[PDB]
Amino acid sequence: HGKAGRKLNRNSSARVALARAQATALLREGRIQTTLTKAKELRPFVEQLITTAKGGDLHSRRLVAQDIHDKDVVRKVMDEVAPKYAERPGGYTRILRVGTRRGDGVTMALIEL
Amino acid sequence: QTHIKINRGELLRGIEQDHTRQLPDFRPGDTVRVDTKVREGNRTRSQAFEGVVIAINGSGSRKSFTVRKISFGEGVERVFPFASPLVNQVTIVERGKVRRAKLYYLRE
Amino acid sequence: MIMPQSRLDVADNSGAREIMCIRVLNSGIGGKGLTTGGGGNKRYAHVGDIIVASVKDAAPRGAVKAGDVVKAVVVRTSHAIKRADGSTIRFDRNAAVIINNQGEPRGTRVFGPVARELRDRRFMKIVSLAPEVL
Amino acid sequence: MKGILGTKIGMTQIWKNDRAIPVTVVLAGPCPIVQRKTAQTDGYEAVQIGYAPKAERKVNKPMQGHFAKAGVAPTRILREFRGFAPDGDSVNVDIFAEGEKIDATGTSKGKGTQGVMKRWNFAGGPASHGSKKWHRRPGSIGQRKTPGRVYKGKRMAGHMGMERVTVQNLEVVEIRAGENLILVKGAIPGANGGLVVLRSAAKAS
Amino acid sequence: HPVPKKKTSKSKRDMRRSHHALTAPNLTECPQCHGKKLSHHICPNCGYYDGRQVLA
RNA sequence: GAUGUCGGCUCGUCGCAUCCUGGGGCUGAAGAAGGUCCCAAGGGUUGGGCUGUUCGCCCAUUAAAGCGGCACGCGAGCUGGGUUCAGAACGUCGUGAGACAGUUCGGUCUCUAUCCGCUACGGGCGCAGGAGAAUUGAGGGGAGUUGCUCCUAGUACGAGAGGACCGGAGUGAACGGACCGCUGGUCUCCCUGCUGUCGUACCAACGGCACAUGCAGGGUAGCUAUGUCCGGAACGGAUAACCGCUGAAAGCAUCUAAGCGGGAAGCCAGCCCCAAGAUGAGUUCUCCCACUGAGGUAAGACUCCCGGAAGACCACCGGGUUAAGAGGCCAGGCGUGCACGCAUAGCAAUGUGUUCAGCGGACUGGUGCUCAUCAGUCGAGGUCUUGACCA
RNA sequence: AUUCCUUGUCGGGUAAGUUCCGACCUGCACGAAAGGCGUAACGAUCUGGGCGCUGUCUCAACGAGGGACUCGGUGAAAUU
RNA sequence: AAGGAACUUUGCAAUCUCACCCCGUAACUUCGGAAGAAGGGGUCCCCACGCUUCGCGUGGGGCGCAGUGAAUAGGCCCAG
Ligand SMILES: CC[C@H]1OC(=O)[C@H](C)[C@@H](O[C@H]2C[C@@](C)(OC)[C@@H](O)[C@H](C)O2)[C@H](C)[C@@H](O[C@@H]2O[C@H](C)C[C@H](N(C)C)[C@H]2O)[C@](C)(O)C[C@@H](C)C(=O)[C@H](C)[C@@H](O)[C@]1(C)O
Ligand SMILES: [Mg+2]
Ligand SMILES: [Mg+2]
Ligand SMILES: [Mg+2]
Ligand SMILES: [Mg+2]
Ligand SMILES: [Mg+2]
Ligand SMILES: [Mg+2]
Ligand SMILES: [Mg+2]
Ligand SMILES: [Mg+2]
Ligand SMILES: [Mg+2]
Ligand SMILES: [Mg+2]
Ligand SMILES: [Mg+2]
Ligand SMILES: [Mg+2]
Ligand SMILES: [Mg+2]
Ligand SMILES: [Mg+2]
Ligand SMILES: [Mg+2]
Ligand SMILES: [Mg+2]
Ligand SMILES: [Mg+2]
Ligand SMILES: [Mg+2]
Ligand SMILES: [Mg+2]
Ligand SMILES: [Mg+2]
Ligand SMILES: [Mg+2]
Ligand SMILES: [Mg+2]
Ligand SMILES: [Mg+2]
Repeated sequence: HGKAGRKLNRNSSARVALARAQATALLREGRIQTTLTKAKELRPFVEQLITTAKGGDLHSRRLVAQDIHDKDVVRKVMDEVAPKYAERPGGYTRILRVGTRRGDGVTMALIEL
Repeated sequence: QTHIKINRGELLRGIEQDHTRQLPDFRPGDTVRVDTKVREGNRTRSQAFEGVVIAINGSGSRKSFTVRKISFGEGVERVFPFASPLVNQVTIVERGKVRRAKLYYLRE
Repeated sequence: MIMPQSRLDVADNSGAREIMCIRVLNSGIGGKGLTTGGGGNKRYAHVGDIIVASVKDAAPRGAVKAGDVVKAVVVRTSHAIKRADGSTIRFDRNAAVIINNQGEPRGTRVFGPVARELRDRRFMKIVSLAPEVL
Repeated sequence: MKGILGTKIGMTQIWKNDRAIPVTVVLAGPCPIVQRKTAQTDGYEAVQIGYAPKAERKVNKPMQGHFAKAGVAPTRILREFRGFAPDGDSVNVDIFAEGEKIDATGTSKGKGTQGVMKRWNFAGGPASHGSKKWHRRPGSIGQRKTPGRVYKGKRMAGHMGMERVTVQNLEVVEIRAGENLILVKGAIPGANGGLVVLRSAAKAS
Repeated sequence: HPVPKKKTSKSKRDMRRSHHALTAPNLTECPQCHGKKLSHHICPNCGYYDGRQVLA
């Protein structure tokens, strides 16, 4: 009876480099649209990452620097984005479903900051 | 699958404690286990186990620990429930400097 | 947990170094002799269990030479052994005492620690030859 | 005859005297009596008890009526016991005593659609020598021309577990009433949060 | 190996296809741009889901 | 114009001329252990050496290591060792080509199941209103095995040596069900350690690649045996061979001819699970009500969304703002085992402090920060005949 | 690699060895360039044994990935 | 896990083994070989001294479970 916390779609290394890239982009743009499930995956991974960032010490920043590879992206999350959520009990990301797609028939959605 | 609002943490822990017992704090290092033993018949023979502690596993009534001795040329391991009524106290021989919470390499 | 084909050590001076198992049995010591084991399966030899075994490598000069087919009692299992307070014992090497059909050992003394369960199982003289009963 | 409903909470390590006993913690919470089944307006002897409290808003108009009849409360769950003739409502206080054997029944943790390996035991075949059948892959399902068919009630893959299962003669170790808690030597079936029924020993010595 | 024995008849075959009947979307008109949208998503027309979202 | 053939492996199931276990009669049956015959097919019937072998021989066991059937059951289930293709060799027969009662090494086992049959699981309709929930069981399946020891009792018996029935206690084996507290497995990125090289400018710190985890060391939840817990029964009824009561035909005798009582692991019932499509469609509790000229609607569902110890999909369970459902966040657990930076110590490698540190998948509660918004779809008015009871 | 009788008889190893090694001789039907008997080395050869090590196995378990399942797109086949 | 060939026609398959340096290495032999027989030990980092070139040896010290730290990488033997 398969029971666990994690979902994967591709392999073990992929789901990382991808969740890293999608986190990176949502923090870069502020909203992106992707397939609904991929968004559902992205939500809590990036959320925890917003919380590493707030707290503001060099340690925090170097923790962020592992998943987020663009120095500009991290500086934004750290200095701009992190602090901005302050009295926020945690968890700004929300999920909006847009609608189905042409080629693969997949329903897609926006995840926004 | 029965929906009651209840905390299993405090429920379970409810009787853990009465069956839970606190030991001298040892991460590493050697230890004398003084263990009271009735399997000799009426007789209760205190036995000594003086080992290196190789394992810390568990918590709650289930918390246990493991020592390893060599008695008479051949290796032995033993696993004591921190509260085992078959046990009187444990004391530290010395304090070890160890790098990981396991120490299984000691078998080789 | 011993099976046929499974080499055990010898806890005695009976003159046999390594023996290989042949048959686990149900080991009835009590009454007059040993009794006859209930069941022809019983797949594993625990501690305090009798096995039958071929004597595989033995030292020169002994009451027991190589090829001797003989009953033995199981002294040390690597496979863990749990007690009723809950502690567990396990030794690094597997090992045993070669005996006779009345249960008494064939060697003049016993080597290294033996499982306390052996005294549970009423093997007295073996418990008496024991450097340590753990 | 006797019985009550409760939820499985966990298994734990415990000592009574000097022996270490695995228990399973159940909570049999007070169990209201919603209907009594009698030979007259019902026709067989039973009783009906509720267990898991319900938000009054979420209850049906009809079921609200049912609970109204006896005037108890909302409950997520209703169960019938047999030859049971209680008075008031039902807690294990005075119901079970320490040391009674009990029949403790639950619903197995469902295992999905499993092999015959999990399901039926069986064997499967050599991962070693030339085999294209490993793992489950049973051999024949039958003989050849007589009856060319396969036996009704054969054993093959399927939804495994999720079984209603009663476990016979479990020993009641400790009882804390008013904490509505009960300890039972050994395993009760089904996962935690699970609904279980503790009842009198069916047959024993 | 294992092929089918005869052709299947038109009758039994369409009997098989008994179940492939399509479920048409259960729609609802959007409270904002007054065009029919789909439950728990955005109205593709205005972009409004509780106030306003996508730009169309 | 093809019914694949030895042996094995996998899965069984059936007969009884019964290997064990159960009940009996007789005995050249003292007891113990037997020999034979009758009843009995519930269950059980071990692991190895040689051989392609079934068979058979031997090792160590055992309650016992039963015999056959099912196309010498089973290749659209597996093997392909044995024989019946092509190569090659030996003995051998043939002038030869070649050959065989031989032996020897080698030698392709075919993609995607239509129907029936089978294990699972939904959809529709039926069950004289529309619904929510609790149920009787008609019937049906699972299960069913056994040693050992103790008491009885050193008793009955027996010159002795020995040594019980019956009844009553324990304790296992193997098998099955559940379970993960314990013992352990494994937990593909939860923690750490390591090498080469590439990168984030460099240092320091990190990331990739070295699996589809680069390697190693641990390892929570889940899952899991070898691990743990429970089981096989007691009782009752009707029987088998069998043992008897009463008693004639036949003044005697007679278990039978009227009749009546004992008697098995077997039969029924008892135990666990399924079960009203038990179209002979059952029972109990509650809810909405007596619209409209097929349609609005009540009670009540469904769609949808969020999730689950539920699951291929469907189905099932829970939550969906009169909200703690899930995520996040907080606190704790638990894993890992002492972070970064800095300071200090040393020529340095490293060491020490700060630091039971840092980090964090699945655990246990808490919190209205996020998404469960909004809405739509569907769903009763109760056929008839007789009989009873009331106006 | 010829052996029918055949699991020939003794022994070696094995707890037990119809195979294997050794010895015998009754060679069903070895034998001297269709070579006889030997030989170090060699061999993806064949046969027996041991050590080491292992999921080959008792007896299976967990983990990964790629199919198998579900939705959207394209959409065959042997057979009948 | 415990066991280790009990699997099987057969260890088929899959482990173990693995580089380079040092030491060491049998019957038999056509004196070439057998041989990489078999075994045993070293392997990383820093510091001083020396050296015949990348480097190497010596001494001392440090870290880890482990230092051909990841990839490339012989299991072996006895009889026929
Ligand atoms: C790869 C796929 C091929 O199949 C095989 O290789 C299998 C492995 C052959 O058996 C091979 C291997 C083997 C062992 O048979 C399984 C062997 O006995 C035969 C002679 O050759 C098959 C099946 C043979 O059939 C069998 O032929 C026997 C003469 C009669 C038998 N019949 C009783 C039912 C029948 O099934 C046979 C003749 O090749 C089939 C004919 C139709 C073919 O030519 C077809 C095109 C095949 O080549 C094939 C489907 O492409
Ligand atoms: Mg699960
Ligand atoms: Mg899951
Ligand atoms: Mg990779
Ligand atoms: Mg552990
Ligand atoms: Mg297997
Ligand atoms: Mg067939
Ligand atoms: Mg037929
Ligand atoms: Mg059936
Ligand atoms: Mg056949
Ligand atoms: Mg079909
Ligand atoms: Mg079991
Ligand atoms: Mg646990
Ligand atoms: Mg650097
Ligand atoms: Mg790659
Ligand atoms: Mg690992
Ligand atoms: Mg300095
Ligand atoms: Mg992380
Ligand atoms: Mg011989
Ligand atoms: Mg060549
Ligand atoms: Mg091991
Ligand atoms: Mg074998
Ligand atoms: Mg075999
Ligand atoms: Mg191989």
